[PDB]
Amino acid sequence: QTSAVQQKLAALEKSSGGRLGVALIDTADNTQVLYRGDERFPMCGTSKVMAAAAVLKQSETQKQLLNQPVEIKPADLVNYNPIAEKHVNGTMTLAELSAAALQYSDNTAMNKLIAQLGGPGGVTAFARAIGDETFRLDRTEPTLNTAIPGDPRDTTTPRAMAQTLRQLTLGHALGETQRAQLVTWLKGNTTGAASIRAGLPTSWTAGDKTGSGDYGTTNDIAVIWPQGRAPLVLVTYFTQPQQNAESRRDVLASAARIIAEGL
Repeated sequence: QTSAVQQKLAALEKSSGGRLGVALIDTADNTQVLYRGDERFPMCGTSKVMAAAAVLKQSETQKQLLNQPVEIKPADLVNYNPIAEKHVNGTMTLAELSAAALQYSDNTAMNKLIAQLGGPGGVTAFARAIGDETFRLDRTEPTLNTAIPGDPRDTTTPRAMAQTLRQLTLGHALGETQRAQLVTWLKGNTTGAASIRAGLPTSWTAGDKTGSGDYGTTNDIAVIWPQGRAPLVLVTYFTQPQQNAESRRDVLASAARIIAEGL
């Protein structure tokens, strides 16, 4: 019950010293490749996809929701807010907040998405509404990135996130216009060239959302359009034993390369 690809991922994990979780869904045949697919991992920034998607869902019954002005106050600034800091004492729309959270990993923007949903539980509720019984958001930014081993808060499994990402970006979890907007945002991500995409052939295209947290937690979730093939959905989660561990985007790139070579 261990494939050549799973063995390679195990070897990669062993050399890395951490814990690796992978889930691939190949839409050419719906087959899946999992490595620690049912183990929980801290989502970190990858959770921003669920929050933005939940707001997109709300916009389906409110054509003007995404244009609503949201006030940004000095007190709203958290640890990393490259976009929101420019708008302090001004306003940003939910579309701007979604774009900032997804493409720049802006934490103040993520907090506004969470607040629009009524708190972290509002994000979890949306996940449940779309068939994801695993995902859980328990805290806001930046504490949702503590990534403590064994802590179930703000975690999901690779299998669950891959299934959900497929439903959101390729399936019908969102309306057609909303699905297109989410894909456009992911494709425009600025922080993913060293992660999953680094392990793919240059000719391929993709959209992704990275995650970075304590315990050297290094994550990436992507929707990929390989050259001449139906799209793939790939989740790569990685976490380490020490709180101050360094990021390892190279491990995610390696996992993606193994997955690509195994197709």
